[PDB]
Amino acid sequence: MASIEGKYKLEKSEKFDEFLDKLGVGFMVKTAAKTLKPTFEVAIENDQYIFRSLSTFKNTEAKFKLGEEFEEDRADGKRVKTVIQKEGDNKFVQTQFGDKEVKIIREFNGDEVVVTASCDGVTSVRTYKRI
Repeated sequence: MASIEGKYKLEKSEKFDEFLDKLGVGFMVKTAAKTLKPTFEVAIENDQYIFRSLSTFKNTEAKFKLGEEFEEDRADGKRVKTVIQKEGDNKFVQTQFGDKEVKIIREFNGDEVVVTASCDGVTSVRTYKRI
């Protein structure tokens, strides 16, 4: 809980059109990548993690434990695996069934977050602007 909470928006837009093939979205996030429409909020409460998604062609909040693993309907209307685990107290790693098994990594530098997506053979990199 080292102030790892906050609201953060897309601020790079590089290999998104390839990564979004695994995320499950289409043109609606490809056009959101020309701006900062896709955003997330991380709210680390002293019981559970609240993983607010404002990307995925659907803004919505999700609330779960650390290192949990389930498969339920979320985003635009897609049921895929979801497991979110904070590495140490600063890196965050998450896996979803997406199209087969994508792995996203997010590391809290302090003013921004480095994203590292990687699937079967599809890798992405975006810096998220935190505010």
